[PDB]
Amino acid sequence: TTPGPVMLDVVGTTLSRDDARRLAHPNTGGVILFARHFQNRAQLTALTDSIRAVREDILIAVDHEGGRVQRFRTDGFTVLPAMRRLGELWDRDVLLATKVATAVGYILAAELRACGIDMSFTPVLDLDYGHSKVIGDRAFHRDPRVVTLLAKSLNHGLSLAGMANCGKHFPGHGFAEADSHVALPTDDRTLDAILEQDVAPYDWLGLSLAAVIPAHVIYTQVDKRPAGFSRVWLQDILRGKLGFTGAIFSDDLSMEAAREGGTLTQAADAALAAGCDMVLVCNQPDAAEVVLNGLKARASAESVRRIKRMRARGKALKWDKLIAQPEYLQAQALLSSAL
Ligand SMILES: *[C@H]1[C@H](O)[C@H](CO)[C@@H](O)[C@H](O)[C@H]1NC(=O)C(F)(F)F
Repeated sequence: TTPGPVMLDVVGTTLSRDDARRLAHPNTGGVILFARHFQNRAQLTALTDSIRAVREDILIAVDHEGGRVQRFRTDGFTVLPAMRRLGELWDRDVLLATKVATAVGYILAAELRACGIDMSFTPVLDLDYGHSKVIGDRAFHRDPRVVTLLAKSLNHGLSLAGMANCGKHFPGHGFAEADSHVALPTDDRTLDAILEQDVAPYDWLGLSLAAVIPAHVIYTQVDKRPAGFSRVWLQDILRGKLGFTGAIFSDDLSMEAAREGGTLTQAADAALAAGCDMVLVCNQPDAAEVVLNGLKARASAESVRRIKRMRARGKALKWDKLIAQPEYLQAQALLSSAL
């Protein structure tokens, strides 16, 4: 069986019969985990094992950015700094910042893989204009060059553990004022202005960028549709001008900014038609199940290639081996001293 276009979540800390039904649906391709799915490492590993036992080709992801966005913070998961902290270190010591960024990525990826997780939805590539509270300290730096090189260093650390990455929120959530969870933000700058700064990290990263999540933001001078529903942003700019061939995941369609003029299913259809390879439906699995069964048919072969390439690569150390690894311990000691 092959991955479908829908990433959803499960109801609890252990899999239910309803979960298993959804996980077996052809249009399911991923599971995203949140804090409520975590009690301890043993429980989490059993949960991810049981998910893959139902759907071997499934992709399991989580929001592990660090700082204010890190679902698992206890039972041995290292509480990671906010990415803004690495930009502040950069302003004191550029090279040391790149070294610490890689150490963060390696800790981040290695701990998640020890619990059977494929990937984290990181790094944030939004620029730290100071305008966006929802991003806030989740952004690395104000300078797109600095964001690029810090994010690349982080992604290198993730790769060291075989983990991919996913930049967000394309083409940039840093300039708009509002929070797309609860409102519909807007960005009234020109296309060229947006491309010169906010999009430059996506272009400069090249092959070091594995995937993208678009923002639920309306860039009124470029397209009236939010970026995640915009063929202009996802195909004309990201796939065309930038030549990007990695996976595109929609930001959560349950968010207020994603409610356009109809149902969740129609929003999913629109995101996929616009250029998303996967759509996320979070915090309402029964509503996700309606999307699974109502999704309009579409060409998916090119999408499936990209989705499978987001699976973690190679073997992963289990916790009992990782806790003793010199490289893991070196990275832990660097984080404690440099910050
Ligand atoms: C939308 C979704 O919540 C996904 C998956 O949970 C996040 O990775 C993503 O960061 C998020 N969007 C935002 O936080 C923001 F900034 F766009 F509002």
